[PDB]
This record gives sequence, structure tokens and C-alpha cells, in this order.
Amino acid sequence: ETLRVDPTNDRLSALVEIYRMMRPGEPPTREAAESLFENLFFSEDRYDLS
Amino acid sequence: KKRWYVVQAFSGFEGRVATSLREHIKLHNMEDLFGEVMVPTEEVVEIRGGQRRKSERKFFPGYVLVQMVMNDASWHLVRSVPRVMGFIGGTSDRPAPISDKEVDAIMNRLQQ
Amino acid sequence: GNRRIRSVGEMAENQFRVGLVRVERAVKERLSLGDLDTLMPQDMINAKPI
RNA sequence: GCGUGUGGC
DNA sequence: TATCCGCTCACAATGCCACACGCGCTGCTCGGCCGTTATTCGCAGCCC
Repeated sequence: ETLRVDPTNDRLSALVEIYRMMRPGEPPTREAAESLFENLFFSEDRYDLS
Repeated sequence: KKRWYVVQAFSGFEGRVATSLREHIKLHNMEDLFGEVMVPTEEVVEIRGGQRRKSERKFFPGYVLVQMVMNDASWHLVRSVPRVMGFIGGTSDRPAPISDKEVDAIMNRLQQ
Repeated sequence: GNRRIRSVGEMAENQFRVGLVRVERAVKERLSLGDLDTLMPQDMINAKPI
């Protein structure tokens, strides 16, 4: 059900969709979407799990 | 075309915005994509006191704007720098520049 | 067991990091244009805001 | 003028 | 195209009383003023 309710089924549109979910619009063409998605959780600068 | 796109930054620090943007463009050696940051915003008018002629020569509504060609990556570069309070222009995130009449008008203003 | 205690040292280190991230932004925007044989590493940082 | 901290009915 | 159904936002959180402290510096940016209006002293009505 979680997959069937997902309107996007590829990796590219998923990135821009999650960026639009995070940032107030301003969708990037594989430039800021992937970078922000990797910086918000997978970056040691803005993520400091002790 | 090397369009004259308009943007508004943090007021008061607008000279600091100009130099920060200039240094950022000069670091990424992207001179073939971007231009100036409206250095002509220096109206030499002043309050000329007696025996002390210290003149800052700064009088303009601000609005540091950069001559640039519209690109998504370039937009992300110019927003990654600080002082991006408002990227004005009627749009979602991709605006349009202003015609050459206002360019001639601001050139006249610089001439004065 | 799901509730962790943080004493004076942890909060002090957190505030020190909150200051240090700004100090790092400052020294990075200063070193972004600082070239060789210009200054000694004493004026790059700001002791008063930390 | 407010905010913050603390205490009491 | 109507009928509810689901997502989103405004709004509330006693009442009081007592004590204490705390409210940053520097680089752009904007407006704009006469020695005839405002300061100060000489003179006289009125109460003690």
C-alpha cells in the first residue's frame, strides 16, 4: 500500500518530490535535491548522532 | 544573453553582499556565466562639513543585483551564499529580467 | 533508561560548538580569499564573539 | 514596558 | 455536480502574590537650513 500510494516509482522523481516536501518549492534538476537529501541526514556536519 | 536579473539581499550589509558575491564568483572562476553586482550604487552626494571633508559617497535604495544568465545550478550558487533574503521576480523560483529601458535609466542615474 | 541526563559540561560543550560553527563560517569565508604570506593565524579567528 | 528565572496560596 | 471525508490552520492553557536580573557593535543608507525665532532682562500689577 505504501508503494501503490507513492505517485513516483523511480529514483529521480523521488528526489525532487522529497525536496519539494522539505523545501518550500524551488525544485532543482538533480542539483540541490540530492545534495540536500544527503546533507540533511548523511552529512556529519548537520547530523551528530552521539 | 547576459541578462540583468534583479535580487534583494539583507539591507545595510548590501556592500558586504556585493563583495561576498564578487568573491564567490571569482573563486568558482565563473566569469563567463556571471557579471557585476551593481558597483555603481555609489552616489557621491554627502554632508560636506567644514574643516572635515570625510565623504562616504553612498546613497542608493540598495537592491544588490547581479548580471547573470538564467540557470538552475547558477541559481543554487547565488542562493547558497548568505544574504539571499529575497530573490525577487514574478515566478515560482525562475524569474524574468527587465527590459533595456530601465538599464538605460540606471545608466543615466550613474551618469548624473 | 529512555531518559538521558545532561550536566553542565555537556551543555557547555554544546554552546561552545554553537559558537564554533559561526567561528568556522567566519574563518572559512576569510580563508576562501586569504592567500599565502599575508597574516599569522591570530586574526583569522574572533575571540570576542565566542 | 515586557521577558526570564525562583518561591508561595 | 452534490456529500460528506480528509488535510490544514486558528486558539485555549486558572486567578493571584513575592523576590531577583536583563534590553549587543560596526559597516551601508537617507535627509537635508540663518544673526529676526528664540533668550534673556526691565517693568509693573497683585498678594502678603
